[PDB]
Amino acid sequence: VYASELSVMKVDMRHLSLMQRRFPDVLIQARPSHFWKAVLNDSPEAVKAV
Amino acid sequence: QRPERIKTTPYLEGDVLSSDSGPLLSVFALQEIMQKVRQVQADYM
Repeated sequence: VYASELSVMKVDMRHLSLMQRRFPDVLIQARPSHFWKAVLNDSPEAVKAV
Repeated sequence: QRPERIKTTPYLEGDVLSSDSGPLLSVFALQEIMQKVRQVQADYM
């Protein structure tokens, strides 16, 4: 279970990290801390607690 | 709000010990200067 929840967290960040180069007019101040905080909110609690 | 005061990893999560401000240290700095001089002059001739 825990090895299959890290895999969802990486595919979510492999595709979110291109949102700034694709849409520069919406994300002018979105530093890469901002898509780190967003995936950790939508992730299960017992995976970040590990 | 600002992108440097945002914490993701819980390494910088500590207990708040005390808080000092702007106009609380400036009066404090003027006290500890004159307290040193009024103590030195009161011990020697």
